Amino acid sequence: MIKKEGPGWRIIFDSSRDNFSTLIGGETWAIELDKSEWKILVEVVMELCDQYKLVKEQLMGDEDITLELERRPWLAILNGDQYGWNLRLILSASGLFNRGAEVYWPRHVTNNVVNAMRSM
Amino acid sequence: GMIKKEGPGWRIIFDSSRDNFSTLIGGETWAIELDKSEWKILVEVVMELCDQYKLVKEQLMGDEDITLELERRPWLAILNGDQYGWNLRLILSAFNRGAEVYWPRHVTNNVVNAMRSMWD
Ligand SMILES: [Cl-]
Repeated sequence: MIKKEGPGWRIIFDSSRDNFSTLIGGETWAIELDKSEWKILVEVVMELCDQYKLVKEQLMGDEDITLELERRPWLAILNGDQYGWNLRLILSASGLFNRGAEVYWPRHVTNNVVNAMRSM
Repeated sequence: GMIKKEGPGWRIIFDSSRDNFSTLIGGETWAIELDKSEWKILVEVVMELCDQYKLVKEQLMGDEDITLELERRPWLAILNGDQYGWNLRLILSAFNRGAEVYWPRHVTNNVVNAMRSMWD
């Protein structure tokens, strides 16, 4: 199909699926997403990561930062320091099939995930 | 209202105000919401695997392991263990959103105990 992956993460797109055509995964979880959800997720994550990369330049030592960005149906929560960041994602439920979910990628793995998203 | 049970590495939550996705199951890095039909089957599948493992477990010597897989749509569950414990991989098929989740050794026993006692 169309697959990008590495230690602790994966992104898979399957065009034969008329609805849940994208899969995102971490080390112990994976969830399917519809085209709308996927589009908004990439937008949110790219913005939050861009915000983090710019602001991390003023962090002294092991000073931490927490950033959140919400764009329905997603709430993205970033926690990091000048050396890395983790990301918790809360997907609010919608309609009959779009169950809610909460997922998380740890420090360092996040950079690999956003690079994959960015290329897609 | 809400009934929640939680411990290191897991949680289960029932929210009586939700019309559809009224149950949440969680691991350390993930959570997914479930509808009542999915919850009922999940518990029956896990209880069936857990009981079978408990029997097999008394013939397991040293490092001897067992793998038990059970599919009862929409769930496919895979139990891997030895005489000291077991982990559990769950695949939830999509046409509700698909997902895959995992609980490690020792955590599984607590999850099972919570499943068995949700209403006491
Ligand atoms: Cl609902």
